Amino acid sequence: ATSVNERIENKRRTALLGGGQRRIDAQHKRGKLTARERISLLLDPGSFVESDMFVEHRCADFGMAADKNKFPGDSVVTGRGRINGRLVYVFSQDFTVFGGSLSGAHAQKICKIMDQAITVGAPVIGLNDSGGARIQEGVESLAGYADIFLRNVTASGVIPQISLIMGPCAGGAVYSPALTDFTFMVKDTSYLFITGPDVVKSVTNEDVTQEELGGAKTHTTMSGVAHRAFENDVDALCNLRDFFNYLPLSSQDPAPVRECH
Amino acid sequence: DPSDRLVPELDTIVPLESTKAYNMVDIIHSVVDEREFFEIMPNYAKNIIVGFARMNGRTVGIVGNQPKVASGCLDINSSVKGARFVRFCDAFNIPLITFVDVPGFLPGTAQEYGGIIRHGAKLLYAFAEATVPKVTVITRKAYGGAYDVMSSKHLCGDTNYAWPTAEIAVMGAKGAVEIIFKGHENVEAAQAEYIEKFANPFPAAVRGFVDDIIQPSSTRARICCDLDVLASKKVQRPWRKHANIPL
Amino acid sequence: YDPNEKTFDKILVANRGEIACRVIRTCKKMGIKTVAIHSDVDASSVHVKMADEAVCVGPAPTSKSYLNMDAIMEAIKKTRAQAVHPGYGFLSENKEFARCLAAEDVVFIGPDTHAIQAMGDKIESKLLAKKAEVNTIPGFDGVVKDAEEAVRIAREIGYPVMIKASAGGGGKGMRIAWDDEETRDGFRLSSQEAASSFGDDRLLIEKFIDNPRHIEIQVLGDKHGNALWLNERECSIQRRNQKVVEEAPSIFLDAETRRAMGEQAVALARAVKYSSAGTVEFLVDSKKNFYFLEMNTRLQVEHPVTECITGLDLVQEMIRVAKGYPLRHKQADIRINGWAVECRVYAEDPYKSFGLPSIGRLSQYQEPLHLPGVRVDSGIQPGSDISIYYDPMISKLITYGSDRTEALKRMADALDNYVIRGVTHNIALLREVIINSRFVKGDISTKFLSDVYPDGFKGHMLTKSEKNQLLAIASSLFVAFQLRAQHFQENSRMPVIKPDIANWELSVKLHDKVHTVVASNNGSVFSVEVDGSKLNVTSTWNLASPLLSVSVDGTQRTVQCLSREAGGNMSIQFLGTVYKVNILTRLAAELNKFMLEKVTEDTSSVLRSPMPGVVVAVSVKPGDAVAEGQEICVIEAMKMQNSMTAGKTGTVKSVHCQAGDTVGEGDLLVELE
Ligand SMILES: *C(=O)CCCC[C@@H]1SC[C@@H]2NC(=O)N[C@@H]21
Repeated sequence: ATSVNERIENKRRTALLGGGQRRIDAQHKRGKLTARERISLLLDPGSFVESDMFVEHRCADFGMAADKNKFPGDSVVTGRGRINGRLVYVFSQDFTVFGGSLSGAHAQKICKIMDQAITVGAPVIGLNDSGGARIQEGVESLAGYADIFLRNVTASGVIPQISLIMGPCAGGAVYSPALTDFTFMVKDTSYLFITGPDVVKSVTNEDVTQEELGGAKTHTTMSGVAHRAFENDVDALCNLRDFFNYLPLSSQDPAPVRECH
Repeated sequence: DPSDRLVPELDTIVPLESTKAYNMVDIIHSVVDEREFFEIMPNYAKNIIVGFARMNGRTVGIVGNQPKVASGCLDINSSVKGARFVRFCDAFNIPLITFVDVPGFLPGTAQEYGGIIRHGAKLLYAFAEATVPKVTVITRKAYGGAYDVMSSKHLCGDTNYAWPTAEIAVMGAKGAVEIIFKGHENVEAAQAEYIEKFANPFPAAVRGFVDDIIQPSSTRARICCDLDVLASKKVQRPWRKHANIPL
Repeated sequence: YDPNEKTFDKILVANRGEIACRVIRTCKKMGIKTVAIHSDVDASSVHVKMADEAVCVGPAPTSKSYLNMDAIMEAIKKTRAQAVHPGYGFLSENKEFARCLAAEDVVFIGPDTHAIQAMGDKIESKLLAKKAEVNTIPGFDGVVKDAEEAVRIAREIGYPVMIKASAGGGGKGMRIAWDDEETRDGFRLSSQEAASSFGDDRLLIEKFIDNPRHIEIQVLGDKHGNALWLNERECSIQRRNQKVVEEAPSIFLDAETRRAMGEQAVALARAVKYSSAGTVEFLVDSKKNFYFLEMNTRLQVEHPVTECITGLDLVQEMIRVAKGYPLRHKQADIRINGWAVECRVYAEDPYKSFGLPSIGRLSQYQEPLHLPGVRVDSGIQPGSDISIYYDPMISKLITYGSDRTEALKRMADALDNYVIRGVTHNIALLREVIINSRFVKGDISTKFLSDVYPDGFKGHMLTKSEKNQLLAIASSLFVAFQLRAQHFQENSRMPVIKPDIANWELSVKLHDKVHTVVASNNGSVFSVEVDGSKLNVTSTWNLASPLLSVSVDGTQRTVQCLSREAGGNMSIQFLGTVYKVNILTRLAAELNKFMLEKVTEDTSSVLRSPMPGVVVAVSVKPGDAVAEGQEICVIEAMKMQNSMTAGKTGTVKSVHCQAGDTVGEGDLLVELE
């Protein structure tokens, strides 16, 4: 009956709309913005080429193979673009679908984009807001993390890597920005911790909040984990752009020289 | 010291129930040549064991989790001490043997304000950046990101084994069952099925994450075999002046 | 034997340890299905694994683990086994178990309850012995209210012996009887003491057993009225009324006394209509006049030694007579074949209090099964755990030969070649007892270890020749390690220039003296000069073997190296005893003189919590004794419970911990002295 071109179009605008308009409205009422908007605000207009857009996760256990929880892309947007003319690779984690938790497909797409970046000789920008790892997938998710870690340690000293966290990163995900050369945060809407306040209360019984235990102020004033804090998303992206202008592309290349007056 | 001698005293070293601890130094003594082991900073960060021993006459570095101290969870001092030992051992062409029994990291605000992310990254980097042959044995448990940190398969591991008492999971069984099946209350059904399906190495063994499930009494011989094959190991990595370790 | 004869189909063994293993082995030989029972802690025991079916019974504490009547009966009903072997101990002599088990048409391998009840009470058993025309203690059993009565009984029943006083003993009139003066003295003293406490001024004269020796007769009898005696045993070497070494044949008694004891034991067993196996215990004095002591109607721990002399198998014969088959061998068939000696090896320190029990885990365990004329009865394997709930028995070694000297020599060889690492044992005490001067000649009494060691066990005192041998062996071992530390692989980039040392000059600190040694190597032979004394030591010098056989100038020695340090310390097990020695070179010997002696302070009596947590339960009570290694209390933290062990034994001054209390790091819990 129906053709395949209409099915391709349907898949396409499901991927563009993410997890739905109500979840996007909730995201915008939370005070922050979406992954596509972040990418459009970080890169030059019309320079973004999304890679490997059609991906559906492979997990038939625990009754999550139904059509009610099929999401192309699977909570991450990956691609390549240009800043002021210089090529760069970017991934942005999507909190809308399944909370941005890592799966096999999520890790596979990130690993592919990192491999392409290391081959060409271009830097990587990561935009992070992930709830941790999937429990439904189980052991398959942990492996994904390890793969990412390997790539990070493989690229250290070869290409510059930048991490910017815009949401509540938790679990083993927090170890990916740590291996990155520079880590920037956003005030009042960004956290970092291995263990949440509830397990802390259960075990060592201190009353803490998410801001006091993983907030930007904590990681930029007393722990030395982050390098800079920015007021909101837009100015954070502007400062990311000019900081990118400072840096070179790879260790083969010399330090950039700009026309000066 | 024959390379194929058996260690029957390791068959019941690990207690059946998971709330009781055991000495990891006993296993190391039983496995290494002539039961001689030079230990490094034994009185500092007792949560982890690092040291020098010999297998079939060849010098080997040893890293192990200590379930007797702080349940064996990773820490600040443990991470730094293990990282420096592993870095020297890999820089001077010395093979590595690790014995993993770890539930995670120490919780608390003191570890969070002290920068435990940086030091955990230090240990992860040390393990992932090593190029000498390395062998991992999972004795009882390896939960979460601690499993990936402590010389996992996917960090370019060489040989990985699991004892029949090993269980590998993203987290504890109770937490998993109460964050998977939450909408509908379940009594003894979901818990029992999850325990009988995931409290064992099989979900990791079916995916090739561990090479084999071996009997404890044959551990040493198997290790002595792997090193005998792994001495010819050479890898290539992209050119680089020096790397940026998370110091 | 022919297994084609109709016997039982399934046997359930209601015991644990080495007796369970022995019964399982005999049942497997006979071609019978075997069922085992075990505690929760004993899930990995040897008897559990050898048996075809094992059924858990419950917890670890044996007070309600191996004596659970209901659980054992339920296991019997579930497994459909028609016979049970209780071994020795536990429920082997239990009337309630037998009466409960007889209801379900299940046979009992053991004597009938009539024998058990007739042996339970001493007065009626003595009356039966009087009826059974078997001699007893000829002691007077009447009344002596005045000294003339004492002298009258003295001249009537004879007066070479110590006095008794019916109700009262141990100083209450206890006099050595050779003359009437001690009759009068014991009379007045015992009368006064009784008027104070006992109330009976009467006196008795029980004939002496001075220099006693314990004689056992093993009796086997079917239910058709046939009984056999199986020679004798001597079990006179004891500590805390527990035997350590036994020998089946005895040089004390001749053939006629042996026959008399056998006939009396057979008559006594026939008088009660006995079945299965049992033992009759006599005490013999210095004049070979046996006196009845008791009758134990149960299989004995020291049974197999008699086996080695007769070739029988007690377990299979008793399981056969349990079904009603008459016994085969006649009285004239039984004979004596050589000599046999058995030694029980425990898990206990033989230096402190003469056998204080110890607990731990077996790092490694080996037994000399390849040595000639040696059999081992054990219920442990490497990795086994010694628990505080059970008997600390490790094994029993049985050694047989053509005569006594061959058996003793083979036992010494077997003792020297027996590896137990992980716990403390009593190998040294047995090894020293075997080579005792008055034990070899045959002058064994019940007070052997009491008067041989007035001040307790102090190890083996080694003579000057043995001291020189030990020093030479230690020096040769030090040099062997130093020479092995030089063998590297070929580098071909920076070659290793092997150092050349003509001879090694050593200062050897042993006990409280320092000796000077010159050691030279000529391949596999070491020439050692100890204070001008020349010795030659030859060996394979396999540095990884737990045993090391050396040949010091002709004499073959077996040694073990238990510990070794880079500072010159060694622990050498030699002739069964552990010697700590310090080894240094000249240069270090003069350079160590200028080193200030750092005073060392240790407490080992204060318990500190290493990590914060909550004390789940206190496992000790003030005013008690704790072994070295026994856990005192358990503290949980992060869902894991940590056992806080001990390091010594002392008096608890005070207890600063309670169950359910939360404590932090370094908190004071228990203070000892
Ligand atoms: C109690 O709530 C269960 C255990 C609490 C979490 C434990 S504690 C140490 C390990 N590290 C971690 O993050 N989880 C584990």
